[PDB]
Amino acid sequence: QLDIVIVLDGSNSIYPWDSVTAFLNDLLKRMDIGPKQTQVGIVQYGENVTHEFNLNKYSSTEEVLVAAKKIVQRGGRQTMTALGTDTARKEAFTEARGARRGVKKVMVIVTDGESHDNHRLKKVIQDCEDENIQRFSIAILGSYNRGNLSTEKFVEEIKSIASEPTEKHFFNVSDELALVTIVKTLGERIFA
Ligand SMILES: [Mg+2]
Repeated sequence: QLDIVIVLDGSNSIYPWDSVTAFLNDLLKRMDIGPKQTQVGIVQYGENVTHEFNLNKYSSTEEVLVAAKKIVQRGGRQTMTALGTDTARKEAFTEARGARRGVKKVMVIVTDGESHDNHRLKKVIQDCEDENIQRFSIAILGSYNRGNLSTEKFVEEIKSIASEPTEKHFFNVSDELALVTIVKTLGERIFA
């Protein structure tokens, strides 16, 4: 059984959002969701954080897909990935929000920018390590490539968020429309 929390960058740079909800749909529909099966919560972050829904809010896959399709982009000029990730760790993965005792914890972090808080990342990721939270991280290079931005540090930061081995837990996605192409591999790895 798996408790999976998706930590979704909602910043304005990500476009179109339909591509993100398509990714969520395609990923989640492959799961058997339920109190004795897989649970999913989703946290959206930008400049702040929102719990879109709790791990124990929904008891079927069909419910989660309907909820997923309805997540709206909250925007943000900046990217508080350390805040989003840390909020997933200490709020989303609590029994109060449906986390199940003794069940494995998996975080899937999806982002298209370097965080403002880079600084607190080392510590947040260390607490995740301490708490055995397996992390998959997905860097979307679309907005950066579209602004002729250097993606080197960006990719390094997101790689650094993923669990080792990096080549299993980190995904470099060129652009938003390409997000749906990783779903099979992402799913296979999460449920290895
Ligand atoms: Mg962004």
